[PDB]
Amino acid sequence: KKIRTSPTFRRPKTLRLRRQPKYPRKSAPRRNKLDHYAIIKFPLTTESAMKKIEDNNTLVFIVDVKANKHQIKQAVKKLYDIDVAKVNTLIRPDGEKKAYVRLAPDYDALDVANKIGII
Amino acid sequence: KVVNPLFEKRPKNFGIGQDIQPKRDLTRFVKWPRYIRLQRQRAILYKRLKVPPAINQFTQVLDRQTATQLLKLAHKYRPETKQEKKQRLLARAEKKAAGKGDVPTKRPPVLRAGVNTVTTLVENKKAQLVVIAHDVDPIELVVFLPALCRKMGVPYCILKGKARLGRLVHRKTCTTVAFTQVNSEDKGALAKLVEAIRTNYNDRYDEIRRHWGGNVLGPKSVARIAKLEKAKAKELATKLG
Amino acid sequence: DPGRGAPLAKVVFRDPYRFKKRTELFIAAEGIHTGQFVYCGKKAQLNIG
Amino acid sequence: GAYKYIQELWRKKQSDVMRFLLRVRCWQYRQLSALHRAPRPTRPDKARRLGYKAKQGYVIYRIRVRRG
Amino acid sequence: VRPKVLMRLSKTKKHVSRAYGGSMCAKCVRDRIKRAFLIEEQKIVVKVLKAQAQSQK
RNA sequence: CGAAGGGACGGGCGAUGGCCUCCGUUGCCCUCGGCCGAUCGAAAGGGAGUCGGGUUCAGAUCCCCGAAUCCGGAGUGGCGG
RNA sequence: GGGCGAGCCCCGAGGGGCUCUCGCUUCUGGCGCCAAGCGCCCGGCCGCGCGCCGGCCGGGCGCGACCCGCUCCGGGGACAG
Repeated sequence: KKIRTSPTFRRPKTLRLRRQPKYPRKSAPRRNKLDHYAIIKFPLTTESAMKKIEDNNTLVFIVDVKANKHQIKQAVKKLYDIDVAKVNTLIRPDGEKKAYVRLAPDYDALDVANKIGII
Repeated sequence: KVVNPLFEKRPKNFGIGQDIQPKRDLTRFVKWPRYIRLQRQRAILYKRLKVPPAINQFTQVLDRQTATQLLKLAHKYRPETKQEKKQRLLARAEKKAAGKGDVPTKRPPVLRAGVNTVTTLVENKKAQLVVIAHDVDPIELVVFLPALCRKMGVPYCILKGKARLGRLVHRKTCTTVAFTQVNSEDKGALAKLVEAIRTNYNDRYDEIRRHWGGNVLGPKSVARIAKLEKAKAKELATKLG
Repeated sequence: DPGRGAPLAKVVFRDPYRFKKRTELFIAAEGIHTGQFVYCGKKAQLNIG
Repeated sequence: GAYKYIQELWRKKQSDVMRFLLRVRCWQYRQLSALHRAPRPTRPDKARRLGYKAKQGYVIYRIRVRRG
Repeated sequence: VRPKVLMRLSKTKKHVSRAYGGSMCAKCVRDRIKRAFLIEEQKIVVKVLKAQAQSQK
């Protein structure tokens, strides 16, 4: 009673199951080695970066190479509880990544920079 | 009333160049896979080539209604089942010292399933009836057994399928089934089936062993030859006769 | 057609089985114009193209 | 048992019963690929003499080799 | 405009309010109306002369 | 010389989720289905959408100021028409 | 099977055997798919209540689209190779 409408035979859609492993392959998940402390190495005391602070209301940091603009923005929020308007990154010709994190206008750059230790 | 004149027919014309073709059955023209196409024409090669009578003998299979009584009589003699060996072993386990018995009395007769078991007890004339499956995909396992049972005087029958012959034993396939011993009240029931099988396989053995099979062409080719025969008949049947 | 000395006629047929228009690459006979009906089959009549 | 007759039948390869069987098999294996698995041995007694036992883990394959 | 700019354009800016609008020129769409109509009338003419052939012969 | 689709609309069965009213989730069944084959291949080919001023010792259609524009999302649709 | 079919013979002008012709497209640069109709069953609501009764809502099957077969169709083929 069932006819073959098409002249081409196609492989039937067979049922396939998912993974029910009897044991995990690795014993434990790997700990995050790209946490909020390994992503922020140290800021800059450069007078070129110093001038950017009170003028552009920003902050300058050396950031780990495997970072991301979403993680760098979340990192400075986690450490020094300051909100970020935008985060701006570049890779220096020495191997590492530099970030120009822009603050919101409601906070002051040089006020929080004294809490960092740089002046 | 009930009818409404807004229901016209507007039929579809399925002609050449007319309205489009419907979704009819196309089973003849499906591009089948390699494994389907191989096995379908493999049975055709079993009808094209001149199959030898030692292999063609398995095309003459026991008929339908006699196969029921062969299986009905074998149903009460089937080999015993897993966990019933343990039911049999445990039942005789207490009897050692429970009711003063060593259990030496009797083992009930059962069938035989392997080709090596059957052939040993056919050479020694311990067989009374041999059942042979025809669809063994190496045919070389059972070719001499139809020929060997004739000389030893053991009746042999050919049955459809190793599946239902593999259902008497508790397995998948079973090529051979041989009756060694039966009970006294089933001896008369086995005897009425022995003579019916001998007159079909053993007694007319000279007919089977020189009976070639095959040489059957395709219906597309046979009808072309039959068209030539009737055209030759149409040309010269009324001119003289 | 570049590299060929003969023009090609773009003939469009309708598939008599499924609803699509089938495009073909016919070598144009001398006298073939656009919009001219071209027949294809055993019962077709006898003329150019 | 039956293993002795299957051995001695296979030695009469020129006989017409075996020419039909060798014709059907060589036609069948030519339509398949150059290397694929067989589920059960075509020659059971020859496999057992070379060390094959019908138990779990004993696998057989079939390979086409070009003549010449 | 460039074809990927067509996403931000409005519906009325991409076609014209007419049958076969925005993809068929006004000269030929009305000629297709008077092409399809005359075939259907001729097919009625042929089948009437086909019907008298059934009745007469 | 190939069983080369893992996709989708609608319906039925059952379930969980959030105020199991509603919407959403996945499994099976019916149904539809091609498109010429994985993939790579242009910083001068195609390719939606940023410009003006100012600012550095050395970067600025990228930083600041001011004006826009493109894409994706939105369940309760955020509002009006 | 089926008929506009070319007709012949027998013929009761209903019709049977014989050769062949179609599963019904040539005037135009238009459209054509995801079935209409028929028949047989199934479920829910309401009124008659004798319910294969009637009205509404929602489905299945077959004909429509004849049946059976063993190579997908052809072209070679015991030669090619």
